[PDB]
Amino acid sequence: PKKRPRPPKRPRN
Amino acid sequence: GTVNWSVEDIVKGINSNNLESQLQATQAARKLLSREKQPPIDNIIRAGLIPKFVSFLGKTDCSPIQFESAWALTNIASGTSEQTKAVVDGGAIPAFISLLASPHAHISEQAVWALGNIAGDGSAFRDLVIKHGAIDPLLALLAVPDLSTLACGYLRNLTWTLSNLCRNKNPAPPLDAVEQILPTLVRLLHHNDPEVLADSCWAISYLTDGPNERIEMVVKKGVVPQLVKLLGATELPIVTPALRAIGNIVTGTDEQTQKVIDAGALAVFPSLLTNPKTNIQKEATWTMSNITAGRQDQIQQVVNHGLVPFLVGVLSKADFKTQKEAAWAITNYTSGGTVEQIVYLVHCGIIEPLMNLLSAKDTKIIQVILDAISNIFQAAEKLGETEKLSIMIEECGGLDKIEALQRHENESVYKASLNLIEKYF
Repeated sequence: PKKRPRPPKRPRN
Repeated sequence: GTVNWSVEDIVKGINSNNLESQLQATQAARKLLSREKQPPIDNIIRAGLIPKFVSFLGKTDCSPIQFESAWALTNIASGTSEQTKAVVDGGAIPAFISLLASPHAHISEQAVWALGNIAGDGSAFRDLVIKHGAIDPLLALLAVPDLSTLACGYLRNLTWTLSNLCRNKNPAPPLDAVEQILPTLVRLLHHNDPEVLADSCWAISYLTDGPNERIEMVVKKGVVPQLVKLLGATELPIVTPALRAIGNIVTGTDEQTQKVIDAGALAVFPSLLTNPKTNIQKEATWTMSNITAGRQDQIQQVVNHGLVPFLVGVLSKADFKTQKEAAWAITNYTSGGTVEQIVYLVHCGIIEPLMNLLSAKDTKIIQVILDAISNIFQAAEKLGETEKLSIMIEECGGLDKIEALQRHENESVYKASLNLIEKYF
């Protein structure tokens, strides 16, 4: 039993 | 008036010695870069205008040109990493951090927007923005008794820029910066604007995606109950980051996972595990798998909330990735659970979908399902009901699956299958 794993910019318009 | 200018005209106006002509040319550049259809960012950069815009950012005597230059540079920093780097190389970071203290709210808002675009490029520019000292004025902009007195767009842009200062890993944000920002993040997490709530949940999800120490910094602030409340929200833009953050938190210690459980998160998973959006279902099933990999009392809490039937359902019908997460959840349940809990799991109808999923073209889920099978058979041996089980697996067409897998490519696959058919069939 182990635990598993699985807008940066915006223009103004 | 300043619409549909050529880059040559903009350059001719900005290279004049007339502040008003420069202002009109800068506004033309802004309108040009504010077009949704292929804004000529690279042409503006090649023209060499970024340094002039950055210098205009410092003309406090002419606030309009400050605003227009901030807008233009914001839209240049909104593009590629090379274009954002062009903005940064002009010296725009300190100029924008200075503008953060502008008496005109629109200029400070545009500076927040620009700094958000710069920090969103990656961890390097993020940490550079932090080194230039943006966090102090950014948070000062939110030092008000009630956030509701601030303008909607202003607060939303500030929240989003703060989220980007919490975003990206390798390396994660500086510890001192996260500690500086967290209280304001909690305040925003208790705001009533859905956009602010979504961006704050995204920030918390970024901060929780990492080692258990970061998760602990977050959990110590007491945001888990609010994260669960938002998990029950109707707006999906809010549920998505909330679920991501809860899942990240349950990737850590058993005590942090128990903090998540105590806040009532499990009561929401009946819906999350049947959510019409595939991404929500996958995230919820992955969170459930990491919860079933915890202590036995936590597996029992999973059982009590009636979530085992929902795992059976997801395993029977769901997008294949969600089904693989469900298989992982089942294997963890059977590896860490008691005999009574595994018996309950079997009585809920897990065996038929577990068998049906053994015909997939993904070796890994095959290994996971076979490991869960072996665990259930071990728990049956402790009860002497191995034979009854074997008959169940045969009745649903499972023995055929294991026998056909005996002739499989991967080693451990056929090894485990042969072990099963030799020890139980």
